[PDB]
Amino acid sequence: EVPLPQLRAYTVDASWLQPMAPLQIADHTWQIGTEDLTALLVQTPDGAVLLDGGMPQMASHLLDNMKARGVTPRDLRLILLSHAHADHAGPVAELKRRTGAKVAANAESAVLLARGGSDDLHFGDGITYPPANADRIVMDGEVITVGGIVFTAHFMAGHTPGSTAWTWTDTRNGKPVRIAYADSLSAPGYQLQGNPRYPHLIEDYRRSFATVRALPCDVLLTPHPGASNWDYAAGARAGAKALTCKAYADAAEQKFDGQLAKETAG
Amino acid sequence: EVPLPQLRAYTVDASWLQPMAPLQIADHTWQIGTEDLTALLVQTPDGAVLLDGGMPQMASHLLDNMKARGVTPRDLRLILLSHAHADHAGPVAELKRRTGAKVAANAESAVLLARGGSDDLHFGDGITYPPANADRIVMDGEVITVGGIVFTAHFMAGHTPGSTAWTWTDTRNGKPVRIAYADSLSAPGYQLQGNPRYPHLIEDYRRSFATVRALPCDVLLTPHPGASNWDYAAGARAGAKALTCKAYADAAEQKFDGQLAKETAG
Amino acid sequence: EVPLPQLRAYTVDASWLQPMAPLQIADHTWQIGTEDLTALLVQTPDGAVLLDGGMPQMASHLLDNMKARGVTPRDLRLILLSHAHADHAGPVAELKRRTGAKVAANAESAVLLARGGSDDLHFGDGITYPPANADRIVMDGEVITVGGIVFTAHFMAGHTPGSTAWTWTDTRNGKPVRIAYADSLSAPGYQLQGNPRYPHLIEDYRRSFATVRALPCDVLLTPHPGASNWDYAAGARAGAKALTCKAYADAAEQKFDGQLAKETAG
Amino acid sequence: EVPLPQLRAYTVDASWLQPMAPLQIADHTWQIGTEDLTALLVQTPDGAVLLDGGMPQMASHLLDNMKARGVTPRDLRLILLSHAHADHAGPVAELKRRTGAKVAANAESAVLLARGGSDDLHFGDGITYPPANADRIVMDGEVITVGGIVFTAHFMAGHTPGSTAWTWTDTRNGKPVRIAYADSLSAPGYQLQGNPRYPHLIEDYRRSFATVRALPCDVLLTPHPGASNWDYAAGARAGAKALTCKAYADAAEQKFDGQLAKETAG
Ligand SMILES: Cc1ccccc1C1=NC(=S)N=N1
Ligand SMILES: Cc1ccccc1C1=NC(=S)N=N1
Ligand SMILES: Cc1ccccc1C1=NC(=S)N=N1
Ligand SMILES: Cc1ccccc1C1=NC(=S)N=N1
Ligand SMILES: [Zn+2]
Ligand SMILES: [Zn+2]
Ligand SMILES: [Zn+2]
Ligand SMILES: [Zn+2]
Ligand SMILES: [Zn+2]
Ligand SMILES: [Zn+2]
Ligand SMILES: [Zn+2]
Ligand SMILES: [Zn+2]
Repeated sequence: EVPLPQLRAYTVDASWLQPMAPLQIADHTWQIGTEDLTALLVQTPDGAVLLDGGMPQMASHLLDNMKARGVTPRDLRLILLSHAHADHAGPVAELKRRTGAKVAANAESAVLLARGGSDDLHFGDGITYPPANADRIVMDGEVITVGGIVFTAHFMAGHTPGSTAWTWTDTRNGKPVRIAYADSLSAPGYQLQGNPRYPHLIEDYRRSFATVRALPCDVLLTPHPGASNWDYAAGARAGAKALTCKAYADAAEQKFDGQLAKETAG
Repeated sequence: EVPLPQLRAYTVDASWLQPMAPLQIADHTWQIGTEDLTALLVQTPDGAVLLDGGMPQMASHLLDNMKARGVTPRDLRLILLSHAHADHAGPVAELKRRTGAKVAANAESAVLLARGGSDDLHFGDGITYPPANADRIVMDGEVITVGGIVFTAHFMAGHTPGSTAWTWTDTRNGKPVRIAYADSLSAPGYQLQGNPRYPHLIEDYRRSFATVRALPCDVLLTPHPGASNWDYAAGARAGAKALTCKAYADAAEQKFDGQLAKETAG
Repeated sequence: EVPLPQLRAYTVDASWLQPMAPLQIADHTWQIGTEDLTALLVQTPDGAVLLDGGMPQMASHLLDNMKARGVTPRDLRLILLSHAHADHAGPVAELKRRTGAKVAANAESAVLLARGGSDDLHFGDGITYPPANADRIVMDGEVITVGGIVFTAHFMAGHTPGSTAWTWTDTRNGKPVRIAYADSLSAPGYQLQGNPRYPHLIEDYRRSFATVRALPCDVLLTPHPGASNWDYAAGARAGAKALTCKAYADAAEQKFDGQLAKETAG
Repeated sequence: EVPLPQLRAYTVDASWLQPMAPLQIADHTWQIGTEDLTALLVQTPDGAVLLDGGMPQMASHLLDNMKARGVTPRDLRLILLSHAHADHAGPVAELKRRTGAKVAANAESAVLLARGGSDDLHFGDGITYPPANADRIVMDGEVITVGGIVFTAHFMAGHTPGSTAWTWTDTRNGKPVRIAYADSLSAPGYQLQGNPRYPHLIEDYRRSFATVRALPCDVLLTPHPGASNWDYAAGARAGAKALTCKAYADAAEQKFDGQLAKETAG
């Protein structure tokens, strides 16, 4: 008769999987991911930090770019995450096995990471990846320091319960550059109202808009560069059109409000 | 330029995914999986036991067959496993969420299950499934009793470090039937000799052939029915051609020796 | 010379460890813990719920009281927690091993439970207990249903990041009784201001006072009965002097404010 | 009436907790634990390895001795274990938090470590310590190499399911020294015969005697130095009276046979 359906792999736009050479953002901060997925390398005197890794199959590419930057596997000290979905935390388990790197995350992100994105609040087991363990649990506003560089966590629950923005201050042209790596504020295919798995979803997103709006934010980056109007393929002008954190939050709220009204109507 | 490859789904023969109605093996023991993947339900006055679940997408089918048998989600007390690969432990995480079932497994199987099959000794992150936790760790030869049915664990390391044969005694026509559910003895695509991730692999397989050969074994069942010459689609003659444990072990060892020789030649 | 210090056991007032017989709170709700530690049994047509277990050594006493109430180990379906410290979650690992029970908790409580209370934000490894795994992760405001009885989670972060109040509606004398089991609002020996491990501690406590104040709350219970003016030894008048949730929140805020001012001065 | 007993702390002989300065064993290998508990530091041009940590409260002492040796927290790459009981794995969780160290262990040791020693086969929740996660799972005979020092795992199940002997080759006076760090072969207060939690306990001990007897073993070291006739307080004659592996194995088996006979008599 009719068999159960085959499992479906998590397939994405080609650009999400398109390798690029390292792109410098500030004196110590580089984009080393793909054209359309962010993975940020911060090189300190005392080892490197990686913020996000992209899709599961990006591990060897990341290590290659790291090597190009003079960062050996042993030199990678810390992995931080925007959120623990397959398209941003995908290669974390493998990176941990192949490098010195330890993971710091909040409790929500740690739990979701530890089950490889299964039992997702909105998509169940539809998009999973290799599970990984967190080495350190961080609280809202807590700082982590590597080679003198201080990273601050700003919780912005919504896209996932554990969604986080990370901020740090680098330099460029002799001046301080307050960098804000803000997580996604999308809700793709989510039930927003009366969601039994996330009863306070709407209130969390609204709080998160306010949080993003107030970040210290000379330069905004996002896990999907298009979200902050970055174009990693545009070389010298990659970041020209980048949004402020204020504009990013406002656009995300407007979009959310639209989705909420369409949900009410449908 | 060329993007990284898309993730590839773990796809299998249609017959592995073909639902079947419950097929009775003995007075308390039923096959409730698919045509070509074993999932054994043992029904007792004191609750039910499931040995293996098959592929990840089989959870709801298994639950329907349990219901057809009179077993509600609350009635399922225990899940046991042959080994913790995606095609036998696939749906375990989901079943734990949807029923009262707890998992008992040996340390090796528990650790691989908790990884959702990632970092496999032989296939790395190639075939993964939703991670699950064990509630009880069992030792070689340890018994678990549910409603008077006594399950004994016989470690048979090789196909996985944690591969296990489960034996118990049921009845049929008022006479005892010693059932042996023996794990796979295959080594599909494995490097057998000088494998740094499994240095004593060959010695473990050889001990496992001996173990399987000696099991109490009026009736042999295997995770893949074809391995023991079962035909779940053959109705009242489903088990007619079934191998003895002795014959299963001898065939597996002969195949294994062939593979070793081929490996040496290649 | 001078050896390192011996490990120090977690010792508590005798009353915390003084067994008591089950004390009925409402038609289906009983106190089955000790004189000075709460452990609530809710008996439904479809199995029992336990809210908290007290100290690690209380497991056998709890099971005894359960048996006295006609609840066999198999009948215990669910364990919920106020917070994952040794004096309330202490026996959870052991109860899981000895019963059918599964644990539901928020991500913060799950993480702290999973490391047996080690690496505590305020007391480090000073007070630990056997670790246990959560079977289900709940979000703020999410409900769980057992035998038709609905339990609602209300996050009240502060005493621990994952501190939770649980509410449900029982009956008594033919009338509905909205029961609120509110977690501790104490901060014993905590650094409140500028705590690097908990930067937003003060803001969370203040939000939690507001949450407790607004609970549906015909009857308030607390993990330490003295906190809500319960006296479990006073038999027929055990709950006579019990505070409202509003009064409990107000007293806790007044105490907090006092501690904050004393911290500023010292 | 009579309250439940207070929790009892895991207290030990003062000499187990007596700090000592680093004692050199061979060119790269140092004892850096206490007088009566082994903790071995292996220093290489490519980072350091720690085998065992001793009791939970020894973390800071170990870190001071590492510093004295020139090993900073970032330099510690790897922790290996004899077995995962409180008196040898005690401080592992804390060391992981405070250094760059990752843990490699076999599945059995990993599972017990992840439980912080709770649900022990023989002592239940009687002696527990802070839980820690393994970063790498090793198989019998698997090698791990750090800075040219090659560590080989030899499973010797018995004292714990996961008990391991670690062997490696160091130098002294320009000649090779084959060091064997053999786990305990004791069974303190164990039920040996017909133990339902460990049905093949005796057969495992006997195989382990044979394994230890055959180790490459110019110098034997043991978690408890007295077991191999080491005297860490004896300076330049600390290792003079040390047993061979052959003699250690024979003494352990003789003791074991005595215990069996006593058990049968009692
Ligand atoms: C990647 C993923 C897995 C499960 C549920 C949601 C998502 C998702 N995250 C983003 S950003 N866009 N889609
Ligand atoms: C399903 C799987 C994942 C990883 C390695 C091996 C296997 C596999 N198990 C069996 S039985 N046939 N192939
Ligand atoms: C029990 C415990 C362990 C660690 C830190 C705090 C506490 C504590 N919880 C309560 S309520 N009173 N003291
Ligand atoms: C420390 C411990 C905990 C539980 C069971 C046994 C032991 C123990 N290990 C050694 S060596 N001597 N006693
Ligand atoms: Zn996402
Ligand atoms: Zn994304
Ligand atoms: Zn397999
Ligand atoms: Zn298979
Ligand atoms: Zn507490
Ligand atoms: Zn308390
Ligand atoms: Zn021990
Ligand atoms: Zn010991």
